[PDB]
Amino acid sequence: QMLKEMEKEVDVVDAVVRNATLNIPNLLISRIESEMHR
Amino acid sequence: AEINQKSLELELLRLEKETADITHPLYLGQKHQALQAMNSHLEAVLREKRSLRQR
Repeated sequence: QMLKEMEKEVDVVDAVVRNATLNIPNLLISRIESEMHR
Repeated sequence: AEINQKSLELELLRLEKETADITHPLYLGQKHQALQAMNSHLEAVLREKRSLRQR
C-alpha cells in the first residue's frame, strides 16, 4: 500500500532527475552612436 | 475408504488456498517486482543529491 501511494511523486522526481566575424545589428549601432560619449 | 481419501484431498486443498497470498510463488513474485522498482528509483535519487540540492 505504501508503494502504490508514492507512484505520483516518483514520477515528478524522475522528471527532474533525468573565425569570429561580428555583424552588429542597427539597433545596437544606434544605441552605441547615441551613447557614444558615455 | 474412497470417501476418506477424497476427504483428505479436500482438506489439503483448502489449507493451500487459505495461505496462498503469503506462500505461493506467484504472489510472492509480484511483491518482489514492486520492491525492485522502488529500489532502483531511490538509488537514482541518491546518486543526483547534489544537483537536486542546488535546484
